[PDB]
Amino acid sequence: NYCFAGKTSSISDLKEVPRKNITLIRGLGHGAFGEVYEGQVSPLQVAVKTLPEVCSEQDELDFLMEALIISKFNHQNIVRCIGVSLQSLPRFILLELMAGGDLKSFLRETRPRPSQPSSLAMLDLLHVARDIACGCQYLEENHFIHRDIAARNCLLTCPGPGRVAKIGDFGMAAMLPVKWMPPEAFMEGIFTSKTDTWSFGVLLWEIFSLGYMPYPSKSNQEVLEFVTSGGRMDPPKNCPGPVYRIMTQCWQHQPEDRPNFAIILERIEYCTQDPDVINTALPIEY
Ligand SMILES: COc1cc(N2CCC(N3CCN(C)CC3)CC2)ccc1Nc1ncc(Cl)c(Nc2ccccc2S(=O)(=O)C(C)C)n1
Repeated sequence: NYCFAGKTSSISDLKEVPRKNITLIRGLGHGAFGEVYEGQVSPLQVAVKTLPEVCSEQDELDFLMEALIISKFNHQNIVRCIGVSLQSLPRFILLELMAGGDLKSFLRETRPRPSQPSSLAMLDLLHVARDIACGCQYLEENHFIHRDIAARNCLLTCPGPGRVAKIGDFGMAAMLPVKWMPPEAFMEGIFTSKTDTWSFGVLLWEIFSLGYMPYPSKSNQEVLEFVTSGGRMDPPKNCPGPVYRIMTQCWQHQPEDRPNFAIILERIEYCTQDPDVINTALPIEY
């Protein structure tokens, strides 16, 4: 059913892994349609999205569709799909296991504290953002629009240095993520790649505040009105001007005025080269 990079594909095109080759190990949390587990294949370590046996037809198709989409990507900042197990119940989608967990947790559990005073530096944050901008770039030059670029949808391979960040859910592509959306998206329902640009800008704020909820204190409707009136979040605490400057460029009201990801990428690179930026200390939370 699904078309990408030119090629058209279908369920026949997914790697069916024999169920007997799949061991579940522990649960990791819950995604859209159910608990995700840590698991194995034969020795291969994976995450296992599962579909609850008692679910709707549309549930069946959303689940299959997530597999097709994520299976056609080939980029190192987009989580890999090992295969599926769709011919035994409950259904499985096997994905690259990201030991560092999701980005919003990582940021929160790694905030520098008086004991972990050097858990992270500004340069770790810029690499996480480089990683994701690189993924979003790959999507843009393939005309794919993600629609939900947010910290909760990103993942890290490992906790320590050497960690690579990747876009790890494609569920979108009052439940609406208003706080990540540009005016023309929540008003006119128009999406283009300039809307992932806006979202990325908000992700950048999440990254540099260390996992805070955007527009702290505002409900969905207040954000919608704030944002359409020209309102914009302040710099996260300690955020360097040049990094904030990328945020406010991503949030330009006119889609045509926002940068594309090649340009965002250049500017994260320049930030990364600037001693004034990366010699900046993160807030040690007490
Ligand atoms: C060891 O591997 C993981 C650990 C965690 N966590 C979650 C937070 C938890 N802390 C414990 C302490 N608490 C105080 C706070 C919570 C630490 C470990 C989260 C994710 C992973 N790995 C992983 N890889 C690929 C996918 Cl594909 C996926 N997907 C996945 C895993 C879990 C839930 C949802 C999805 S998802 O695919 O639907 C998407 C939303 C990322 N998760």
